[PDB]
Amino acid sequence: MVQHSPKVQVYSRHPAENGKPNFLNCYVSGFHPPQIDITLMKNGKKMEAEQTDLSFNRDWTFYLLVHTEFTPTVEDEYSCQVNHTTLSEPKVVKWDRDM
Amino acid sequence: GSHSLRYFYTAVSRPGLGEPRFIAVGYVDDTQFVRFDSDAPNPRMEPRAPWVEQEGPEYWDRETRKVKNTAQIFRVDLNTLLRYYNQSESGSHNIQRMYGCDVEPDGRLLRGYNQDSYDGKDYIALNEDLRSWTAADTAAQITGRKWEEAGEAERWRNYLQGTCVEWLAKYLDMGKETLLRAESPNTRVTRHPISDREVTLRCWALGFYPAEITLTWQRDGQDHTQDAELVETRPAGDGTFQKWAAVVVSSGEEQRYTCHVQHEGLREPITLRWE
Amino acid sequence: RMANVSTGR
Repeated sequence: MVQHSPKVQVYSRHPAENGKPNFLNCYVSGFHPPQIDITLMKNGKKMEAEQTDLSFNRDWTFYLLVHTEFTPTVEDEYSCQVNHTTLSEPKVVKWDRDM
Repeated sequence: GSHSLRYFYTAVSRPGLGEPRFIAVGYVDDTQFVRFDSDAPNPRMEPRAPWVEQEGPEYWDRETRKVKNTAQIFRVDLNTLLRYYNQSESGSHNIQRMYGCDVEPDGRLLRGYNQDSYDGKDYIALNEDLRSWTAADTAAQITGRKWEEAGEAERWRNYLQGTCVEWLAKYLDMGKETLLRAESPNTRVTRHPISDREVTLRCWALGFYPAEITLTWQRDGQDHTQDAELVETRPAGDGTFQKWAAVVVSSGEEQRYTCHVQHEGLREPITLRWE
Repeated sequence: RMANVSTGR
């Protein structure tokens, strides 16, 4: 029983410009075991997205990329929600256009 | 510089529901080029890079045949280890394998590697000499003796010195237009006030390949990277990478700070400051 | 090209 909790980054592909099409990423890494629940959200509601093929680093810990196209606006809140056995509660990371 | 061909296998058992889920992914350097997922009615090895699409049916049939046989051996391996570790069938378990070859700029081998896991821990690994094995526990020692008797290390040595290096060279030539040309980062410094007294300066590096990069901050021409927050290098989603490094500075003092960027694509390393 | 099927653990 050797487990590691996931690290999470939420970010756009290009610098965000309001009303211009872009790509939203939720990058999750350093976790074990492999089963994990990763959800991109718009205003606290699930966006249908895509998740890359399961891959891992030299230390055996896995990484995943969940992504979908999006058009950022002033008003809309974007986030990523991650659930894993290592976590006491869902990990929720808000998207910040400056990070 | 150096180049690598690497494969990553993962198998996860599914108690009471059928065969294990098996995933295989292949990489040339930082670029993924092939995939296999057991979860399909008639699963095949598939391209994930445009430059490998050229390969004819012969190639795809052989890779598919090898990966499907590997998926089956990983299925028996999971069952075998339930016996070795005296574990219940009801609980899910997992095994990983990663292997590959690193070559010099002229194509010659630098190192070959192969390692196996069980449930996130080292299980067994091929040694540097590619002739012997290191076993992590008493269960892995059973595997070790078995693989010694079967002459497994010789087959790996043959593959890593032969097939691995030869095909990496073929892949690099097939995708020379993308794999061999470094993509320089687009760099900028952004300013984000925290208050009238403090300000965050974030140094961005965007759209670069390969992933390896160095971001450092200086203040008054002295190193202060230890004060900075550096995020892990992350994929952009289009085959390129991103990274930033940020410092909190006193308001009015921003011209004293410089961000320095080193990347393979840059003919000259760049130093930037807030405009 | 991948390695061929390995011997069982």
